[PDB]
Amino acid sequence: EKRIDYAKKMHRDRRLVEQLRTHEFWGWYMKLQRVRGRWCKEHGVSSRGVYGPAVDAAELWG
Amino acid sequence: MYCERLETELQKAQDQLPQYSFMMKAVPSAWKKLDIELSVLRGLSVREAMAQCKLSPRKGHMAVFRALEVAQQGAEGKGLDKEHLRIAYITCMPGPTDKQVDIRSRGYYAWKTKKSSHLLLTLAEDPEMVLPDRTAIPYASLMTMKRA
Amino acid sequence: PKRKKNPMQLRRKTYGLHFKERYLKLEEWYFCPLCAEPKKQGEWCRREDCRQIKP
Amino acid sequence: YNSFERGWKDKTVHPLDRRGRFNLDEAAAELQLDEAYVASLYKPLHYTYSMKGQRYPAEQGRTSRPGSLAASRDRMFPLYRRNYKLNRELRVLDHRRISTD
Amino acid sequence: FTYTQAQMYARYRTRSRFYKRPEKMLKAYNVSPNLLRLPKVKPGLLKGIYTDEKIDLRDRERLELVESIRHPKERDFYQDHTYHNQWI
Amino acid sequence: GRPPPVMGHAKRMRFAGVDDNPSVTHKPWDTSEPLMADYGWERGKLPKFRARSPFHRQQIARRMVTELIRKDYVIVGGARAPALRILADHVVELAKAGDTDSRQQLAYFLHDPLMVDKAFDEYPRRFRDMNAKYAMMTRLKGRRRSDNVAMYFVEYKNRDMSDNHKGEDYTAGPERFFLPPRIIETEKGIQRPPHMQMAFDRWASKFKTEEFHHWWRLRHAKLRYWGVRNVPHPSDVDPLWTEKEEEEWHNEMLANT
Ligand SMILES: [Zn+2]
Repeated sequence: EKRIDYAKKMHRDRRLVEQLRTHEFWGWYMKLQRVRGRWCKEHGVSSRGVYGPAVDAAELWG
Repeated sequence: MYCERLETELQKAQDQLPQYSFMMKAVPSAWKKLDIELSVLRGLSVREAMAQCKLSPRKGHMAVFRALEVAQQGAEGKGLDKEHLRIAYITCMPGPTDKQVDIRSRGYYAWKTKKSSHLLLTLAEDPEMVLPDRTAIPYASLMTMKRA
Repeated sequence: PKRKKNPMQLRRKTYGLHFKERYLKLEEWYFCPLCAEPKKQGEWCRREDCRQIKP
Repeated sequence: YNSFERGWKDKTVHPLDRRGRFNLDEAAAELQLDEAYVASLYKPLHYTYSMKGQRYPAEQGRTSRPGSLAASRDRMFPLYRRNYKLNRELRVLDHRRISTD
Repeated sequence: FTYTQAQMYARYRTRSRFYKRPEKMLKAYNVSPNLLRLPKVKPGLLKGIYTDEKIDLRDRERLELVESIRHPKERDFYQDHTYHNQWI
Repeated sequence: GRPPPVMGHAKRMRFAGVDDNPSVTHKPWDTSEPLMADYGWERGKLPKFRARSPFHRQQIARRMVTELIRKDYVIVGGARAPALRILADHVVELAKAGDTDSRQQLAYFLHDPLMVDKAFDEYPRRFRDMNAKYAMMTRLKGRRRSDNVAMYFVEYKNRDMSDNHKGEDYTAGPERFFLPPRIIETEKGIQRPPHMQMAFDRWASKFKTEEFHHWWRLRHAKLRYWGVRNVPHPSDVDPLWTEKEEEEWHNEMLANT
């Protein structure tokens, strides 16, 4: 009953920090898509193929 | 006084030659393998031998090429030419062979012997050897280029 | 193997065009004008000049 | 393998797990979990607590060689020294907790 | 072999020799029989094996050169220990 | 005669014509399909390089594509190269199309999401005018030391029209593998897209610690337990990245200062 409390404690906080790594990786990844979101407007790279948006506006495949 | 006259004469009768003998030992390869990859080199200019070696991915050609950069590095000290130098005799010499225990299946053992050889190399000097120009793609210079 | 082989048996091994073409053939080469190193044709270096225009 | 010649190198060390750089003790301070303990979670439990484990022999460090001084297993691998305070505090039963008389 | 359509004698010191290597003549009572007649000139000069450099790859100098040669696939084990307890 | 001379099924060979004949079986003899798991020596199949399983081969098709996109060159070996260049002409056939069908049909295929975030931005700009053969398969000369597998250098075509690899140099690999690649001095005045070079050092950040410098020290013990010739002892493997190599880079981020 001390090495049960020991095991349940090494797992209880292996997620508590796994609840930071992935929790904060996402929080940071959205900085990336934001800084990519800002940069991809001034440089105008629509990131949607070789065509202009006139192929998008049809809302077909093309 | 008689054997001091030999050991000075035989020495002076050997260094005044246009040869350079150089032995690399414990070239870590058996004799069957290492040696058959020498008989391609026996009788080649060192500028060619140092070429045919650096290309082939074999081990025998990389061991001798280790010499043909050290031997000629020592040959040029003896006065021997760097260019006109040949490979007179490049022979393999059976050498030390360890004995390693091997453990075959079903309680049988058979001693693997990690083999090693010795490499005897005699760079000689050919006086009139014309080093052929090697700067044209082997023979793409023709039969692939159109006539005229 | 129900017999050991004399050299004339081991020596036939070295006549077919399988031994010769595998071991005893010199490779055709030339000097890479950019690297000054010996080289075979159809092969190049990991280097901008050697990689843009094939030496 | 961007090597062109594989080896004990140019074997791309982590071609996954791109979320590197974890500041454990810094993150362990947010969780209030005994910074010395949290870092132990992230290495094989052999290395920190008094557990049966398998060590590589080079890891053990060699005697004083003619080429190199005696390289103890610690001074080359500091963060692998077992912490026997952290073991005892967690894993073994103290005389105190069962003292009855 | 070799032979460029030319009868070079053969393969030199290679094909035949590698068949039955000569047994090594042992010394009786550590004696060398004809020692008291042959000169003392170093044997590098007697039969003719006179080599300017006998480079020796069994050396701690050339350990880097040996490890330069052997194939990466030529794994060698027991680098940091030995199976037999050396402390006996 | 009236039935085909060789009935429904028989494997001809490598190097054999289609010899079309009336048959029930289906043969493509064409491979215009993008990012396809059709590995084989036939015509409608890209060359099946060797691997443990058509799954594990697909796993090799992932980490060798996501590493060609990540850094525009991958020194790939043997029958992977003719099998990769057709996957570099497909990624651009996936990056050009653009529709959110494709951007996933590559998202399913790449181990990492930032790549599918890159491939769709640079490649429409880069290859807007090239319509095929996007990967250049230049063969390196020295066959691998570990086996006689050949080594081709598959690189994407024009990078002077790129945005991420504008003027980089690939004559030699990065010194420590977490260090950004040497740049052509004639165009030293280039800055990068931030989302590319701010997520890189996010990744390269884990090797600049000491826990990896312990995993580096340690690994050299494994390779000796597994005895690998020419592996320095973990006692003289002084770190890759260090404090002296810290001072330059924090002062090389003068942009955010
Ligand atoms: Zn070159």
